[PDB]
Amino acid sequence: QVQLQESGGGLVQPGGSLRLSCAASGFTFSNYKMNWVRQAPGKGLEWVSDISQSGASISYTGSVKGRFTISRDNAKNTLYLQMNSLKPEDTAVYYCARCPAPFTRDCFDVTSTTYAYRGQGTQVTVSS
Amino acid sequence: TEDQRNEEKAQREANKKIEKQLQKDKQVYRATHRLLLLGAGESGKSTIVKQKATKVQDIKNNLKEAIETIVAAMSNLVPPVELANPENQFRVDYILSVMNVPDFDFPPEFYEHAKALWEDEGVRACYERSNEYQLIDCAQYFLDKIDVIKQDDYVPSDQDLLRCRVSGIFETKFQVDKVNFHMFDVGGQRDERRKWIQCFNDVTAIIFVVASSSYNMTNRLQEALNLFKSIWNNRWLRTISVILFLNKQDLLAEKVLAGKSKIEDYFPEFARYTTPEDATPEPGEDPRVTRAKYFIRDEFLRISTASGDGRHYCYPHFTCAVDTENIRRVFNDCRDIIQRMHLRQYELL
Amino acid sequence: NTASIAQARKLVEQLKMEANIDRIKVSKAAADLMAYCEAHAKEDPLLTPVPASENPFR
Amino acid sequence: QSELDQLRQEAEQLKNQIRDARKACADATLSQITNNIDPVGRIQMRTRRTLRGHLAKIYAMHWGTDSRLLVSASQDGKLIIWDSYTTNKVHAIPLRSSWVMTCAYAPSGNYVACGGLDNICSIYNLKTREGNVRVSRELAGHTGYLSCCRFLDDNQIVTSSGDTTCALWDIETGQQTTTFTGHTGDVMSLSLAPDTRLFVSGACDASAKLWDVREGMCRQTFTGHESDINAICFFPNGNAFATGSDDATCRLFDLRADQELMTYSHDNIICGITSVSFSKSGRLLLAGYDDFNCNVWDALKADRAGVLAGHDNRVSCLGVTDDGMAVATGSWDSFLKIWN
Amino acid sequence: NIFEMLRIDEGLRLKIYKDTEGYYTIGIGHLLTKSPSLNAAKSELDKAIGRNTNGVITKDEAEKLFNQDVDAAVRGILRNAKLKPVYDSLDAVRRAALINMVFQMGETGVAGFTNSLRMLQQKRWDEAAVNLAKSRWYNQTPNRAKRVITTFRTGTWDAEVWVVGMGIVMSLIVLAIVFGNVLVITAIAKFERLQTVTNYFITSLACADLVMGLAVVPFGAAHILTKTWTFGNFWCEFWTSIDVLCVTASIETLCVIAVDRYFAITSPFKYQSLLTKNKARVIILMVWIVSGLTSFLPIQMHWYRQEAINCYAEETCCDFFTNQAYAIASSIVSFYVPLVIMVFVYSRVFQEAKRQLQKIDKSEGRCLKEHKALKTLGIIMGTFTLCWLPFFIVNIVHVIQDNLIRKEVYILLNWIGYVNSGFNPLIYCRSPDFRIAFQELLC
Ligand SMILES: Cc1ccccc1CC(C)(C)NC[C@H](O)c1ccc(O)c2c1OCC(=O)N2
Repeated sequence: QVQLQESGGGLVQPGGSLRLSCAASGFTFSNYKMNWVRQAPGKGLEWVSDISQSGASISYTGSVKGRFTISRDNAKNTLYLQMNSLKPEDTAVYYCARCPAPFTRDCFDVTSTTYAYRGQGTQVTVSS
Repeated sequence: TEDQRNEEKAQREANKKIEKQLQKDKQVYRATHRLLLLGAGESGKSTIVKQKATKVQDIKNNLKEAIETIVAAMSNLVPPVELANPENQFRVDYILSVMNVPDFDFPPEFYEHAKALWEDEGVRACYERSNEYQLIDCAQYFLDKIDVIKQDDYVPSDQDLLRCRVSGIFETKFQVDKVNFHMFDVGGQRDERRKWIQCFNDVTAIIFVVASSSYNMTNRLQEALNLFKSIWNNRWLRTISVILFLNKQDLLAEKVLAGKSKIEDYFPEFARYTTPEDATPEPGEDPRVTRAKYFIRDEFLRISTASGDGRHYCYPHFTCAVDTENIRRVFNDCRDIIQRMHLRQYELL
Repeated sequence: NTASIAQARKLVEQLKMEANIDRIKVSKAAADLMAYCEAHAKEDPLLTPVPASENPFR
Repeated sequence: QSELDQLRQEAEQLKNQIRDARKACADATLSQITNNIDPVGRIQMRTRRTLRGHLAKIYAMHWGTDSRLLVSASQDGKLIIWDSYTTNKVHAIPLRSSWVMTCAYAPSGNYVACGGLDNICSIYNLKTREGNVRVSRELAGHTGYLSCCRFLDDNQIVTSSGDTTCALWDIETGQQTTTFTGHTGDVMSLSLAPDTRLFVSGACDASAKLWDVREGMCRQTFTGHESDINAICFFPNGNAFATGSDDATCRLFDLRADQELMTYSHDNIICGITSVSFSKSGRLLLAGYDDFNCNVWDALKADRAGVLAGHDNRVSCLGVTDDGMAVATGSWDSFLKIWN
Repeated sequence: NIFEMLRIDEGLRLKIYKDTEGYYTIGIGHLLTKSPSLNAAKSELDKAIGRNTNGVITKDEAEKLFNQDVDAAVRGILRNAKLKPVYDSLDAVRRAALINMVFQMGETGVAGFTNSLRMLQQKRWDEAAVNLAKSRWYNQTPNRAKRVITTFRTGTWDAEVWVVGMGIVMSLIVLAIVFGNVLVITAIAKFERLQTVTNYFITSLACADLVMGLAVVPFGAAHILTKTWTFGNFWCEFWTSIDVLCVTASIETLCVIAVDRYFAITSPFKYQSLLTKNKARVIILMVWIVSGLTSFLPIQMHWYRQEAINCYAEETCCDFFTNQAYAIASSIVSFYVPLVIMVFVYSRVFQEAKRQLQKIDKSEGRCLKEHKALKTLGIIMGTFTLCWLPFFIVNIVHVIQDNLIRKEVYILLNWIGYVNSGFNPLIYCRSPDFRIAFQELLC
């Protein structure tokens, strides 16, 4: 099969830090571009950070810039997002979803629900 | 041998005719320019597709394309259709000549034979059988209006133009400066584009319309940027140029002047970004708005310039500040695209 | 999430229904497939090159 | 509160139970029991026919049950009905929508269906007395493009769509007799049963589902694939099926064993499989690839028996005549190639 | 003549010297006495020349002795019944070789040659040359013998480094044109991807240039090698005709392609729509028709007609002579017009390129690149210029001002133009499909 289980996450006081981990399986993690997608309370999903198969090309959303660092372990088939200086606006559900096609650049995920390869996600909340 | 010898000849002939019509199809098809129109949301991408010296000549084109087909298919049908009036003979022959000629002037002589033909009971009898052979959708409409199209001062009414339309509700083929265009609207598809986006690798241009004011909302501007990068990097789409329409100019201006929602929030690199040196702001446009506008434009540009291949190009624009006409922009941008197709093909670029 | 509970419920009903079925050992399945193939293998032109003399496309 | 949690817990457990139940039946491998069997050896086909009627890229085709005529659809908006033997054109049908992602041939050869980004399945009568082929009935219930479809008979017709669902229609009534749902992505292809009792489908959720035409519910879900399943084909006896995917591997699934028996792949193939099909006996498994080639595999031993050189663009479609006397492959180069 | 021949094969001596046998020789090959005595030869030298000479003779007196010894040699050949018929049957130039042999080994030494001697009266030069090739003679003196044998074979005095020097270049050219054009045409034949309408024009080019290095160029090369036309009169006409036809077709076709690209970049929207297959083939046939009507018809009808009537009527003297009236229109039609059209065309095209680059720069904040755009034009126009320009202009130079031009310049230029046929496939067929399809035929 194909499954991605987002672990970690939870309640964190604003300014704090939280490290998201994602267990991947049912496919070769090496060939797929990986990314993190969050869903804010009662709002459509939004892309957060992506990482190329090689671990070379890495993008972040304008906001998460410098506060978020995505790192992937290929040999262990796992994805990582290190969240720092979390802000109350960061509260949302973080799914780790991988691009549909192997050996590629582009991605056509981040569809509202209705996306095959995405985790169930974790809940990250920033207390006020 | 036997009857089989005749049957082989039959399938031979049918195939011949099919080959003919297909030969007629390749010309028009290759003459057409296919465009793929798409946008993320709230871009009113249905409006651009929703919205007069050439239009007349086009109408005439349709009329002739009708009459010629009608009088031509008369004798080709199983029971060849006889004219009730043999006196229209040379008038049919005439129509059997002019058909398929470039830049036809439609002289005052033509309308006489055509109208008189549409008067012939046998011809009409042929049209009532149109369901069996292939004829253009709008025929009887323009064929009844011939005398009206005759007038030198003829000025087609809106209602008369609506029939000149080609098609699926999303599909549009429109005529501009005597150059055929066939657009497709994907709004009738769900938001997972990876499968159907492959459908156009032959598309001359992908019209991509994204709201400039969406940088706030979710940050749908970053989503649009993502969709763009993906389109630009796709293996099947690597050769396709993206004509970019940045929409909601006015809304962007409003949001920017207000100040509550700052681009640098969702685009920190903006704070270090200054308006381009060649910037040509429009009258009554705060330098701040111009700066933001150009920052977005450049945000879509940096991706197009990232490849460095030069197989395709991205032509940005600003629109929806006021409706006006973007058809001409699209046109010119396509012309450029193809010019650079030939240019690059020759290593002249 | 209330719109989601319908999906979770229905999906649990699906896995629930297709979870209970009669499955046969893979060896039997594959053995049977192999049997079918080794049976109809004489009926399969693509398997044995057709002599151009007797070939309908040649 | 916390109901959804219990639900997902029961769902996870169920998944585990099915996983294990399958792992139990796994006592052997199709590769193991075919090890002794004499191979097919390397044997290659040739191109007996090249059919050029098409201005644009061909998106799909189908063989007539008569084994002679064949239907093909192209992005140029044309639908061409050919005659393999005489390489002639029996029919040319102009489509309304230039973009067509599929077509099918009725078992009686009387009707022909198409569909595409128009989200509509157009049925055309070939038997028309009054004249040429005109649209007989167009069925639109679909919120997405029409990926695939097949005739059960001249009355009711099954289709699959990017709408995420498959549907069985009734042409005469023009409405949907039944609707199949539960795919998590675009449904790219489907395959009927020899008896049309039930039919499978591949989709973009990387899983193929087996449905029932009468019940309208999914009996079994097979997942071996890493990426979207582009095409799916039934095994001649009806007890198994093959799937091509973007993972660049074809997979065989057995219904009674409820699991993937075997994988056909190569270290030199990174490109997805556009289409697949078996041979008369079912010993050979044919798959078209984005690479422009066409790989002929051994449905038993797992080794590629041969390949088809060919079209200079990606092969869109592939089929084998009902009498298994010939193979046909459409591509993005507008050319159809018939092989023997 | 034989004076030069023996002068090279022997050498000149104005003072008494010693030959290979140690006897006393002077002048050219002339042996005064075989006596060991030093003053014994001087005596015969004095009785021969008629002077008191101390063993030094004048430059011209050696030539006197030469005409003498040669006369005597011919006499020996005539009195000798074995060499008489053989000498009788042969032409002057070969007779020189015979006399050279009678010079080296003597009439008898040449009489021991009965085989080859028979092959001389049977007019088979090569086989004879093979028999002569194996002898104690050839073995003793391979160089001289070789030159002589060759003098027998071809029947000329040619026996420099220039013959092979030009032969090799002509071989490289004849090879390039053929391999190249054949490769292009057959490549378009066995590959379905190259069937593109635009490619048909370049196919015409390929055909035009193929006949170039097949009939025209090889025959021209052989023509420069033999220093005369062996092909006959009627066929000299045929050959000249095919020449002009190939030239016209080549240049014209290049112009046509130029028009194709001008149409492509200029009116892109009208490109695919207006230009069709029937239209394209019609352009090809037009090119070849006008090319033939300006070459074959005019030439075969004697429309381009003292030296002239002489070489014309002469079967084997194939030399190009053209009246001013034919050269003006012939050149203007075959070269100049296409040249102008091309100039204006590729000019406007370059304008377009510059424009597009400008717009790009306006949209790209990311003059070195312009060069990449200029170079392709530089070679595409350059190769067509350097090759046929110096020639076709020199035509009007020979027409306008007479006796201002060398006859070497004409031929040289003409060949330079010929090479363009070989350059075409390299400066044209670079297309992506063309390349793959090309190397797939090369294994
Ligand atoms: C026969 C011979 C004897 C000696 C040297 C060369 C040759 C061969 C020649 C010169 C006849 N080749 C044809 C020459 O390339 C040529 C081509 C196209 C033309 O339009 C012209 C043309 O000649 C002059 C002209 O005004 N018209």
